Amino acid sequence: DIQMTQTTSSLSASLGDRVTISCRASQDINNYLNWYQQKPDGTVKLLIHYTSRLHSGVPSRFSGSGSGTDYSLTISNLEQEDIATYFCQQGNTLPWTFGGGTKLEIK
Amino acid sequence: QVQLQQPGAELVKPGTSVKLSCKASGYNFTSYWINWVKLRPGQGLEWIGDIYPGSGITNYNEKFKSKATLTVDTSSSTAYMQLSSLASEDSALYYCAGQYGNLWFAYWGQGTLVTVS
Repeated sequence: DIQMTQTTSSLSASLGDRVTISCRASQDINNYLNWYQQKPDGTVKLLIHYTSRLHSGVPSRFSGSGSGTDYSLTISNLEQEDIATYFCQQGNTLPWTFGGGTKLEIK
Repeated sequence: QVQLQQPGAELVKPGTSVKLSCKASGYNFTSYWINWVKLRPGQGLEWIGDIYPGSGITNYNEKFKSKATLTVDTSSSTAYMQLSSLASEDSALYYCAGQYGNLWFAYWGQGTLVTVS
């Protein structure tokens, strides 16, 4: 299995802040990296796929970059609705594996 | 439109079994794969397996082979996952997600929190 590691488990910030979430794979996954967001009401949404492709109906303040085993997500201006937990997933080989998640909080 | 509906919670006793349901709504159930993932807070997200409702073929994380059994009811458009010999380690949030638009985890259910006493 390809292990995904989201170093920071919890991140604190202020609305308006520019935030970045990193995700590391145990081996090159050729940009087959997807980001999911789990909102406080329990819903999960696909945000970005194939490293930087923003999915349908996702705000432009969300962006992704990366290659090899290094990837990160960036929110240009932290909005109240952005308060949630983000998970990265590799779709390079089965079994699909996800990172542990990163909880976003205010302050 | 397209949507997956699962019950919000399940209270189970250890050693027994449980069958989680996932009802698909506005699309051709027979045409897409169904994914089941497990979320233990602080213990990461884990892919359990897939199942193509139109053929019945399944794919399993060999880590959940002897624990989860994926099945479907083509008539009621419901996907099922049975968890056997429930242990406290099985207490987690379980989502089913469907493939759509060439993406494997395109739509998600709201999840079913399973608590084994």
